[PDB]
Amino acid sequence: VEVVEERQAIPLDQNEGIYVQDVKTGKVRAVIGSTYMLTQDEVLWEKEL
Amino acid sequence: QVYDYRAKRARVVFGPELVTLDPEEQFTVLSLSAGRPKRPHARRALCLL
Repeated sequence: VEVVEERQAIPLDQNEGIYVQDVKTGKVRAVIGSTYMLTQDEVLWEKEL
Repeated sequence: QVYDYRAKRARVVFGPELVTLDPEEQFTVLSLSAGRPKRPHARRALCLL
């Protein structure tokens, strides 16, 4: 096995979170509330107002 | 008065008691009609008398 990248802490509170996307199926969703490190496939997704 | 985004709940207070906000709580700022005579937006303040 070989290292790829180091996930870092992503502090979060109630009524706060970030958009993310499931690359395996393209599933964007907005995680919120409690602090949540990204899983193996999820990646940051950008909002467009 | 101050509204709590976290509890999704407003709360009001008056008299000789200092306010102590929760982090998501926000002041209900109030525009006032001030100026030497009258003016729709002058001396804005949350401290209604």
